[PDB]
Amino acid sequence: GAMATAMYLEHYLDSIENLPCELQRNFQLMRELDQRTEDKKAEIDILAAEYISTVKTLSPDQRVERLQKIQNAYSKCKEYSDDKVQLAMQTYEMVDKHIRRLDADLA
Amino acid sequence: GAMATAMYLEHYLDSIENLPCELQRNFQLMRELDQRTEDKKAEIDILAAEYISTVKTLSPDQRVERLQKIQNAYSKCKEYSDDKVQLAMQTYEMVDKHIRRLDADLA
Repeated sequence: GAMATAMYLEHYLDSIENLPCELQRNFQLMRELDQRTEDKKAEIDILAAEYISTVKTLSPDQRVERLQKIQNAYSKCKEYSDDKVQLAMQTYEMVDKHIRRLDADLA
Repeated sequence: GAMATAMYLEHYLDSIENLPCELQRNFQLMRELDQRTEDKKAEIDILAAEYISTVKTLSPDQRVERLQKIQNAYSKCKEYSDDKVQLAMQTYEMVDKHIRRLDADLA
């Protein structure tokens, strides 16, 4: 999990350049994936606000068109959030499988 | 008003994973139709750009062939845009009825 991952990163301070590539990639991917999510959450807040401020003057066709953008964003945001959970699992399993070799078996 | 709009829009967005199939169909038809439109808009942008960059070297007959090809895309793009408006108005009625059931059960 997260404690083990922290202890793992904190142990590789001695050779951060020699930290596994598979992990360097998964940590960089989660950072990116979180930025995409927060950007979608923000887009959703803006789109929602904009809908609320103008809904009286929007015709049925143009309300639906605005609702597509928010739906599409709201689903892509859920898609990222779900992808983050599955990636965070794999990474914690990758770390626990690493520790079992490094520290439990002792190489 | 605005509070109610925010309320109905949340309830709506918290029900995207499970909408009536009539809506799932119509939103996917719009996703398709929108993709055709954006593809035409892009084709039009390219054809227009191409015309502008080469018009000096094009003969009158060639200039017309290029412009005629732009009219065909520009009209097909309008044809899609018009179909989207009709499909969206039909979907607003679906969205409205769904929200009414949704909120009636939640109440």
